[PDB]
Amino acid sequence: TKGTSSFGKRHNKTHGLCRRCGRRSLHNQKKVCASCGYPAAKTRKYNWSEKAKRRKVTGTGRMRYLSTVPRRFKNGFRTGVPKGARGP
Amino acid sequence: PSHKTFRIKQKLAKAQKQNRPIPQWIRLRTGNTIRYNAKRRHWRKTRLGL
Amino acid sequence: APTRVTYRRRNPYNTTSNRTRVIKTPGGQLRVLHIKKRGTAPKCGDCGIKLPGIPALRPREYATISKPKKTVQRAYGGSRCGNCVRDRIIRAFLIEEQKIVKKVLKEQSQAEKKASKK
RNA sequence: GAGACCGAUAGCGCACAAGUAGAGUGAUCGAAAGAUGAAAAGCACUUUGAAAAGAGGGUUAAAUAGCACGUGAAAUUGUUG
RNA sequence: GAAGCCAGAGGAAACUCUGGUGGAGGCUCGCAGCGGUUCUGACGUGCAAAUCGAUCGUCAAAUCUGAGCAUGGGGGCGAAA
RNA sequence: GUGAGCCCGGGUCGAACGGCCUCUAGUGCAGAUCUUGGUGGUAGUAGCAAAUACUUCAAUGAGAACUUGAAGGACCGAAGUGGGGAAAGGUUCCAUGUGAACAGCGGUUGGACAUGGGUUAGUCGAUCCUAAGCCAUAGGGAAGUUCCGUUUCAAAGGGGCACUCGUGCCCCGUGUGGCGAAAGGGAAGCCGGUUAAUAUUCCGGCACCUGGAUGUGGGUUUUGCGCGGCAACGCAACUGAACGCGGAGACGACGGCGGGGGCCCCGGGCAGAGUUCUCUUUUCUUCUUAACGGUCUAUCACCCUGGAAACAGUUUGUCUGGAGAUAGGGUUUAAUGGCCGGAAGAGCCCGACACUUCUGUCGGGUCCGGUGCGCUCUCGACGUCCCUUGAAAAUCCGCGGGAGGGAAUAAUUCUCACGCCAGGUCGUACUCAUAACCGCAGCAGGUCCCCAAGGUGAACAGCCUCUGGUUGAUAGAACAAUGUAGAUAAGGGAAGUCGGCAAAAUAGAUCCGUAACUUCGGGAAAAGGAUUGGCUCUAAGGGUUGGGCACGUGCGUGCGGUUAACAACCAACUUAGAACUGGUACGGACAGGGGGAAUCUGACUGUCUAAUUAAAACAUAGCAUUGCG
RNA sequence: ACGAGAUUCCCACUGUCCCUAUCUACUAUCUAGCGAAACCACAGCCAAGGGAACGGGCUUGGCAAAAUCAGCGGGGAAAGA
RNA sequence: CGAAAGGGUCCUGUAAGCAGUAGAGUAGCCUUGUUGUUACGAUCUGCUGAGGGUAAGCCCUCCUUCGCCUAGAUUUC
RNA sequence: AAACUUUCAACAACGGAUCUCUUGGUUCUGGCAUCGAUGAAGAACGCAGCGAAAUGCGAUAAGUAAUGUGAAUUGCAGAAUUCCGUGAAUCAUCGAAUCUUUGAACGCACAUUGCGCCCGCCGGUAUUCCGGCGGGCAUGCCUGUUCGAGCGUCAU
Ligand SMILES: [Zn+2]
Ligand SMILES: [Zn+2]
Repeated sequence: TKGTSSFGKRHNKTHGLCRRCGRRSLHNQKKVCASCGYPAAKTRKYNWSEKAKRRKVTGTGRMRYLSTVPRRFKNGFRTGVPKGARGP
Repeated sequence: PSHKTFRIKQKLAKAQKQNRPIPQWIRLRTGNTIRYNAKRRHWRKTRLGL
Repeated sequence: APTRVTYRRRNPYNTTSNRTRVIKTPGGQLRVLHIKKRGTAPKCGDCGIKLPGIPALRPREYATISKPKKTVQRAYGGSRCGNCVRDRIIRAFLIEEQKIVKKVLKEQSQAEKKASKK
């Protein structure tokens, strides 16, 4: 009875949702995320999984601040306004 | 269950608002390639995974 | 007439906090009524007997009733029983009397020793 | 910026809402899928059907291009000889 | 139907006999539950990657069971297969 | 052209391509149980056969076995095919509409598809507490990711007072923070009505808890912080800091006994319904009363008098008493008991009018008893078992103490009554399974609980029924072989077969009777026998109430008596005996040991190879040895 | 004592057998609807011979007539063989 | 020819209902027992080899009733 | 003779090969140096008149300001633009801003939209009650300030 009949007893949850990475990988008893390694300060990553690194690497999300840095570098991190511009 | 946390209920609310077919005006746009909702969910078919 | 009932709360298990009794309503319907646990009589701190005159309530219900209902008008009233209070009084009196007697005997022995030394 | 490279089973897993859909408790695993036409001009109107559709009649240079859509092989199938 | 208890008959007494009372036990028949003995059983690309029927063991406890928690592969856990 | 191939015609088609010489390569396929994709024969075949079952009319519609209404017939049978939850799911819930796809047949139907709607709280949970346990801090390890550590080898902080040498002084000791339970602990809400879909959440009525402020009445005080009772203790109040003591929270399993609620059962009455060939003053249905309060009572226990052998009281169960019993009189823990408020105005039942709808309106009732080895929950007093003795914390209260604070300019710092103010956040739909969870599925598997009617019967056995649900699992016809499942068979009776495998036989209850062996407990229901229906009777086994004078005046005495061994009223189930009577059957279905003589083997109860082995295997109590101060 | 442990025997009992027969439900069957898979070099009547002890195809004979349905378990196929 | 019916032949075993100086006994009312009487009461007796079934693979019936009829479609040296 | 089976042909099916195409890969070369407590990368939840996704954005939410250009956007709806202009646009540029809940993540926690503390402001009858809003409160370390402790060394 190790198959179909035993499968009817599966109604608990080993993992809940992790607050840091959003996956269903937060071990509910150890309180440690199996994916991102929360609540350790560093994010879990290993060199034996290039695929796992590329799934979460920089550029796979939104880049809310980092995507604007090359333009500011190109204009030299200047401040102020164009001359004669309307405003205060 | 009836007992649920706020975070779980918020995720279920988002899934309910996502569960719809595409508007019919989408198919009439110029150069449209969207024919249906390819990520449509049903409660019997695919689990949310919460 | 439907005679079978249901729990009116979301706990479905027959635990010690899930006590019910059956009532018949003015609408003619059988129903449960969730009830609290029974109060426990306060007990004497010396012998452990139930203290007469004191109600048996759950602990926070004593904060809602007045002082004369929670006590007996006597020393140690509502904490110790009358027999134990009487035993305390007699024991205290007799032990203090014996202390005075022993002090007198010790003073007499000290005086006799001083007279023998002198 | 280029190539004596690959040309949708190739070339990156991904030319497409692809690290997506989907699977796994989890670590992880991980696809398939491009092409009407120059232009929607994507079939008015009539007719038969409950409808899907069919037949007339149309559009088009071509429907032997009908949103199953360029071309349209073979296995395999139907009709006719 | 174990200790304990009541009455009657004996016995110098200790004890003996008789009739009741009582309600012990990893006691017993047996329902649910738990388990899984047998059958030229059903099924054998099944209802099912172990299910179905009859029969059977156990059934007041070394009984059954939920949730929370602990033990992690050079390991654990093991009434030891 | 020997050939690999090359060239041309015809048809289709729509945008690029070829010859020659050199250069270059991811350059030539039938195989690799080759890779990916596509497609055959098998084949309109195997099959769509567990869970008893469907039928008639009408409507809808293009179309109806599997849509709906009505009419019938059935099933679940209260350990349900019922009414609700926990986990899990997440909108599956409700209304309206619907082509295809899906619902292994159909489909007008659907948990499908489309558009919308739906989840209302100071009182239910979460939130708070701590449990097993987990994680910070001090500090120590580790090259390091980090490991240990949770009271430590930590300067880890609270309170009070002060007009002076004004810029201080005094008191105290216990440590250390957090997370961790929608079943443990815990402040408080009930009834009626209402929606398509929510309701202890809305509406109406009636309440409660916690916290705060400040009044009025009442209380206390010129004997300053109440009075009464011998006492147990009572009463609406009736001061109480530090520091302490105690109680509650707060606790196992099992057995019988007693009380209470609810359910079940019996009788009468009003009203309604059914039956009515005959019978049936009939059979069935409604007849209810919440939280919150007031009041009168309810086992244990405790107090007073008094002093018991001729010992007494007393439980089903043998405990209690000069450490004070019995008796008599009291005090108190304990209500889901009686009466009253709530509250009849509600709910329910019946009737008479009105009514296009909107809408209703008005009458009559809702009463009185009884019973119990019944079922269920709850409470109480007992008892048994342990080399087992069966949580903690938050939180609340009482007391000891007597610091302060207190009156006649009246005072009040009164746990009494009434009054005033406030109560955030999140969950709340639905399923909980032969279709809402897991098993690739709408899978005969698996998955934690609560409520639980009538008859038979020992019985939540089997069988039949009420409430409430279903009538869903492709259908129609025929009745060959061989099957699967259920049965019977003359005569013989294990001749069958490796083997009595399988089937048959036995089976409930009352009574008679019961061997060897034995660890004296058992064996034992050993074995072997007699009986059991129906009807009409008889007998036995119970409860409650109630005694004569003389005075005072319904109680007090002083007497007198134990044939009340008597009357009146009330009540239920067992047991035994007898006659009569039908018979092929009488535990008439159902349910339900075959028995015996021996041998081997393991002491027994127990446990394991989930999915081929349940056993002489393992464990067990007992016994023996070794190490350790 | 206890045992779903292994063995021999006796009584009772019977379709185990002599020796088979009969009945019921569901299938199988036929119809409407729906509709797979395994497997498949090519195919399927035999006899004798075919040195390597093997023939289905070769040699020599027997023979041999469309298209089919229910069954069957010799052969070929068929055992996650 | 079909559907009924009637008669036969078979199968079971004496219908429903009514009645009875049959009935073990019990309880009332009075003549207090003289079938005393009335009531109830398994059963028994009579009406009653009665009632029920009978071809579905039984038999007979111009002469006991009612209905049906010389088709429709397909094919053929 | 038909049917059936098989062979050959035409047309029609089935299926998606072939050919041509390519806003994509792959490899080489050249240039450049720029993430984060001034809160990054990543995650979640939201935002359009009519969007589920992709894309863009953050309650100022398919965006605001500024500069430039100079008449669109477009699937529908609705409005334009004084066109001789502080001006369309899903435009480009981009120096000013906004930037929800989080996350190294920082009051304590978080399986809870749980529980606090400090200081202001506003409103509701309000010296006390209730509510809302704003600004703050992590750790290690450095420099400095200030308040301290110890017969540790001294002076007096
Ligand atoms: Zn994570
Ligand atoms: Zn005491």
